[PDB]
Amino acid sequence: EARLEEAVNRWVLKFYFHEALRAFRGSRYGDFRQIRDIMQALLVRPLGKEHTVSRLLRVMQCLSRIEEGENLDCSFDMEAELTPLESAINVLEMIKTEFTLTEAVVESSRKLVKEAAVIICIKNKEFEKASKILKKHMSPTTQKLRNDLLNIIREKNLAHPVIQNFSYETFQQKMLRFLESHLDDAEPYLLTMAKKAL
Amino acid sequence: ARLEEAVNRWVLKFYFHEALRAFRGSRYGDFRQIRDIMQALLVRPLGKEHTVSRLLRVMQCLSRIEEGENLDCSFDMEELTPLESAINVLEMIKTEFTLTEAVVESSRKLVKEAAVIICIKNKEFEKASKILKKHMPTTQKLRNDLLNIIREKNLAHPVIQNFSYETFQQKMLRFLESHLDDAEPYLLTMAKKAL
Amino acid sequence: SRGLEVSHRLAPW
Amino acid sequence: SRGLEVSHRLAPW
Repeated sequence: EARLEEAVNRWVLKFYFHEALRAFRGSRYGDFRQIRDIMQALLVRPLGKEHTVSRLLRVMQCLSRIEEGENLDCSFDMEAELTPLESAINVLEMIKTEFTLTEAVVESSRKLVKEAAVIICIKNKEFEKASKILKKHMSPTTQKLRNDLLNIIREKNLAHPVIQNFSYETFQQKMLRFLESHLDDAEPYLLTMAKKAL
Repeated sequence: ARLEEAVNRWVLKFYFHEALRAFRGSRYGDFRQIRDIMQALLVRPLGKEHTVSRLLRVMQCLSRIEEGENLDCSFDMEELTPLESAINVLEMIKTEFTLTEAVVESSRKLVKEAAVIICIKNKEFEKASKILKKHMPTTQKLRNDLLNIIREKNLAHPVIQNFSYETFQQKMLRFLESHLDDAEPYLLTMAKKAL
Repeated sequence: SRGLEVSHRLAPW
Repeated sequence: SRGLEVSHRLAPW
């Protein structure tokens, strides 16, 4: 019941979380992935996990899924039948719960992820997947888009403005801004100590 | 050391310390987990020099020893059993810690003996033979006992029966730790302060 | 039950 | 050339 290794592990987790966000923000996704992998390895160790660690990890989960979102070959679900962005949708719901966010606050960002999930499948000519995603998650306000995407899928029209104008870079950076807006902007202890040490 | 490097170094050394501590208490499960964290760290800037290299050689040796009973796993690009890889790492430890042949010979002997015996216990007689040939005027009685054990497929021999992998791996740890500074890592010092 | 490395899994399987 | 994660590889391949 003791914080000793847990205390250091928390410091380490929060340090790499900070560095992962920093990397993602500078569009250094290679660095992000490397840091992600360190954090994955830490998860087996005692962290004294509570709601704040849980919150950090959900955000990290969502970003990791978004960073792999263009890679349809990979999966985060044991039911390895979900595209990365579909898993991202799932994590966003957990983020809504653990950050206690209103529907109004999350709706806009959920729409982006859903839009991206469908478009990425379309760009990869995975029309049946896009169709399933569109059905499952977009089945009132974004009617024009849902209908555009439905026609794009039916007609296999990758040439469409909706598809051609889509920027995954713009999308993922928008998601980071959203996710970061619900986090504390505190400098991690290890970084503070390193600055002191030089 | 630059900013991220400074932290990565503290992190690496903290887990190194914890890994040694886990190994020392026969908590090999904890050791493997910490090993995996340190492996993940290796892709990050560490400002690697000779003392980081030293720490990692020791960690490399222990990791191969901890997996030593598992002949199914491999540490080299192609064919080597874990303990054969441990032998290789030991030569690098000798170089990077600048050790005498005298100081490392007895420990090299232990690893060599263990490498052959583990193969024999798994009835991997051809592997044992190759290792015995490759790596073994002092260990005359032993390598002749091992040569005869392999030739006769004699699992019942006292040399085989009395072998204790726990005893072996703990002797290897004591040897490796004896060339390390036993300083408390910064992050642990900081944690004790905080708590 | 499965621990944090599974329930809060960061990297793909 | 391959970096530290390869040359000082800790985990089995």
